Amino acid sequence: AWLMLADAELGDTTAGEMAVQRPEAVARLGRVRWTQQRHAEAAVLLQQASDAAPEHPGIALWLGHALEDAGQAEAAAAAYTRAHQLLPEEPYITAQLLNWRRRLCDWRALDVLSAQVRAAVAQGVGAVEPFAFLSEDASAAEQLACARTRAQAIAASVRPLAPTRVRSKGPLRVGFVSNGFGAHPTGLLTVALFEALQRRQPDLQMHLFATSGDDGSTLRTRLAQASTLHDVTALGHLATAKHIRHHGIDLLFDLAGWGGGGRPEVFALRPAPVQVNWLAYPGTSGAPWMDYVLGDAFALPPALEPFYSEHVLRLQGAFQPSDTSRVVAEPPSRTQCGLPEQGVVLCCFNNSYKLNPQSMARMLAVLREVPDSVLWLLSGPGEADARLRAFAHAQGVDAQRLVFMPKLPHPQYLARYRHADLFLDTHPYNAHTTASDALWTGCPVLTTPGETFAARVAGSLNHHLGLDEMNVADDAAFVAKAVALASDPAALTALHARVDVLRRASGVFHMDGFADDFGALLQALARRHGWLGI
Ligand SMILES: O=c1ccn([C@@H]2O[C@H](COP(=O)(O)OP(=O)(O)O)[C@@H](O)[C@H]2O)c(=O)[nH]1
Repeated sequence: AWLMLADAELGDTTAGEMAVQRPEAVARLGRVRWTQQRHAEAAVLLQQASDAAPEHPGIALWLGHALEDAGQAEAAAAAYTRAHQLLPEEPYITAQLLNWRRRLCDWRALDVLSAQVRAAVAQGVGAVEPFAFLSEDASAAEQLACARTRAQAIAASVRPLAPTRVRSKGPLRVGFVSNGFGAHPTGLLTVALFEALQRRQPDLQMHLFATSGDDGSTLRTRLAQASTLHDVTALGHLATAKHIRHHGIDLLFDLAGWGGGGRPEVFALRPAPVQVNWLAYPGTSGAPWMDYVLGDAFALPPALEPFYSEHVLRLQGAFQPSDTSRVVAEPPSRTQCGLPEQGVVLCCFNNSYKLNPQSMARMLAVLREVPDSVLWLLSGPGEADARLRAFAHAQGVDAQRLVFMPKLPHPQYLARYRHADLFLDTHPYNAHTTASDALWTGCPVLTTPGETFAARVAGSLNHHLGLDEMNVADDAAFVAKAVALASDPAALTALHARVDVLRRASGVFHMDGFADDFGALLQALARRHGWLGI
């Protein structure tokens, strides 16, 4: 009865709860709490309402969100797998179920869910998440469709600020928006670049628009003093847009992209004359408000340009910068790392959702064919590790040859690579920041460059480093090269010594050179839009 009132408030938080004071009510109150970040409670409420209606998908989905946001991953799963049974044709639910299964390495009916979602993307319905879709075996064409759809909806609900232009007066003001400034891939990849730019391109005024508070990391601090860092974490999308506009940013970069907060509306409001997509979301934004994408000759080749909605820009070398100031400490012994003191250590520290059936089979094939080797993986959420040991076994490999490392603070995690002999990349979503973490350490990465940007990032690093032999043609060749390198320790040792040379000889880790190319690109870009210099 009085219920319909409560709902509308979502679009007054406490005025709503006031209404819910009166079931599909236990559920609504539960949803109120979930809005109030009080996840623990919201899960208790929805858990109740779900027992009172174990066949009401509206409630099962809502309970799932709460359980997830309350850190109860495994249980949250069953919640979505249930909201799926009770409403098999709703793609929105299928999309979410699929994404959570991947993260847990639950591959039951994987191909069928994947098909439904890709199909949903093609019908333009289902509102599937672009970042989540990167884990699917979809082509660059499918990805573009997925992105546009999300972009066009956002574009519809927003009225752009008053139009402006690049100054033509200079200094040029370049802005960067991210939720990752410090102890997150984004900050980790750009610190050395910003420090280099501050020192080598004083003419270029760097502005960082952080949508996350200070986390106490050295990275956040370094970024803060290597640019003008604005903490706009508390502003809404409009205020944030007006704030960037208030600073007269000429070239604005989206370092959040789809997924990871991102604040998509902030960019839709077009607060800056020129907006660039770079280094955050490894795909096309497919958005009307995004002018350019910054890739490179390898990861974003001509044959791929058609799928990018924005105009393609390329840097001379690889598109990805890196923190070249990181000292790689010594890890604990192999034993203290749960690793056999003898034998070849093959590793893949990628996020669990990048660990699909195909990639896992690939890695296991190497173990099965090379005795005494082990697979060092990054421990996943829920019971992912358990499912993986199981799969390994079902694949003919002693499940005990898989060693799982817990997520560690960057410095400590970085040091673990010294025990690695070869990094095995995943497909179709490569290791990106993880790929360069390994290379920086001196650990070679083996990859199978695909046909989508996200499936060619590790390849771009290898290419630009000079290690083209590590960019093989397919799974068969992938297993071959691994087994070859694994079987002959003289070769492995030779490959490590070779990476160490190319590392120092190649531009890939020369941030001073990157700062110049990048700066040169920013000025040319500005001049193309009216800037005259000074
Ligand atoms: O034990 C670990 C494992 C990973 N990472 C970092 O976690 C982030 C991984 O993010 P993600 O997998 O999302 O990024 P990508 O590989 O796609 O660039 C990277 O900064 C890794 O350096 C870490 O600090 N400790």
